[PDB]
Amino acid sequence: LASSHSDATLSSLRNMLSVPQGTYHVVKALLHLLGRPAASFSTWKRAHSHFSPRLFEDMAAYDATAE
Amino acid sequence: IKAGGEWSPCPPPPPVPQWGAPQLLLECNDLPP
Amino acid sequence: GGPLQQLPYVTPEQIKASRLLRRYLTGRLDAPVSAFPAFPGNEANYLRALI
Amino acid sequence: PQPVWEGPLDEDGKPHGLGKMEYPPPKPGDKFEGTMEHGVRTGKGTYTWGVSGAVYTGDYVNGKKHGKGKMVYPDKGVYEGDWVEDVMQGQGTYTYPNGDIYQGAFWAGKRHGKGMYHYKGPCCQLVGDWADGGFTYGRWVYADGSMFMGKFGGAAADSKPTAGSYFYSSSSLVQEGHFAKDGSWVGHRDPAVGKEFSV
Amino acid sequence: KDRLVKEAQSEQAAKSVALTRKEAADALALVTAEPRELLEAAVKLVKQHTAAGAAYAAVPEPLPYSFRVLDEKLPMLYVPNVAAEERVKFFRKFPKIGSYQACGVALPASGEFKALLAADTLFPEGSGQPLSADDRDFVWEVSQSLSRALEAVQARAAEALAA
Repeated sequence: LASSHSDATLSSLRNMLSVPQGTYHVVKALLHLLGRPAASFSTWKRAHSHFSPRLFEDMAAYDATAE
Repeated sequence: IKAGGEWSPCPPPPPVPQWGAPQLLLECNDLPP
Repeated sequence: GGPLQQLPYVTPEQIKASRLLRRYLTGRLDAPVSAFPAFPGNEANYLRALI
Repeated sequence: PQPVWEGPLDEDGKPHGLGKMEYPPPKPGDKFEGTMEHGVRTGKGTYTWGVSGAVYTGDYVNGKKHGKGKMVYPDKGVYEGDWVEDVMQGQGTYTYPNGDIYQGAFWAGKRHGKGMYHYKGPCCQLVGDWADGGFTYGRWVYADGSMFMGKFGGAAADSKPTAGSYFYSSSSLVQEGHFAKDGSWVGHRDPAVGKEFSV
Repeated sequence: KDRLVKEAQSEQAAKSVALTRKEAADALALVTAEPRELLEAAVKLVKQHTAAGAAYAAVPEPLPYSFRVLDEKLPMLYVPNVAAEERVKFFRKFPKIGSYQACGVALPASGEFKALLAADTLFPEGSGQPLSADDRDFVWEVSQSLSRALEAVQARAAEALAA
């Protein structure tokens, strides 16, 4: 259901000049969980690059069984 | 305007030299305990 | 007649710097005298040192 | 007066780990700290000199300064860049006590290569080819845009311009010429309107 | 006749370059895209038409001079000599020689400044000489076009969010 609205969510996220605070927090947490280098989404400016179509595919790919 | 016969454009300030004297170079001491 | 400004005082640095350069006065009192040799002030300070 | 070592010690009395060594004064003595190996130092270390007061916080190889490093000389001049065989070589930056900054290449402990020198008092910059700590060729730029392109004298001539072309942005005039021995500027032709020397 | 013809052709060429520059400046407002892309398109237009050495947009320690735009709510700032000023900030930490200019992006029907277009000529990557009035006018026009484009972007985004 998350990937159902992937295009609309990405479009709405990319058009924002400002920083949506809580949504930025949850996006940063999700980027930590997917094992990103963590030095590339500190500020919202750099966190802009990470989200793209490929983000939603990676969410399904990440193992949910691994400890 | 001063009307003397002497004038010329100013050269740039000389870049200041290094800590080496006209040369001594400081070296880490190498003696074992 | 007309308006009448008062030139500020003159410091030894301005006098020493004035002996190095050679300029035509632009006629207005807010004008950069030179970039090199460096001059500590605008046109008015150069005029005061010349005076 | 054997120097005191504090830290892990290998066999034969050879330091082999992250520790601190203090040396006997002849004015305190020197002091090293950081990784050591078999009696010589290697890896990121910090050596503080006793008499002069210089501090070198940088890499080490075979007991000599090597690789990236940073030093604070007795004078407040701070060097930061590449070292080989405890001599300044390669790319780096140097900050002088006057405040003048230099960015560029070094060779045998002097300015040598392609670099820029920025004076503090006047904002003029010297950009181009340095040799033996002197300026050989390039563009001398004033604080507004007026500049001079040409060949400058070496360290023997104290980096004075010798031949080239002046451009003044206040009037926007360009004149090519040279310098006499007395320092008087001798132009080859009358000044002509032009543009800045953008190589 | 020859002298008159030469003068006329010079005037015609000047008018042609003015027209093409203004035409480019008018096009940026029409573009519909992500905000970062509109900012990138502006930077390219400013660099190509103007003589600016570099153009960069943006979305005790002295206060950076660019903050004057936000604090005094003044739309355009121009520093003919960064050497004279003291609040100018250099990204590479090496003192630079040249001019600088920054005209903010203010949305219409509001006063909030969203972006800032900064074009400068700094040696050695730039001319190092003050910007001519035509270059500054082009930077101002590009920023105004970007302002209209950003207003359109915000309008479309709000409509989509409320849809």
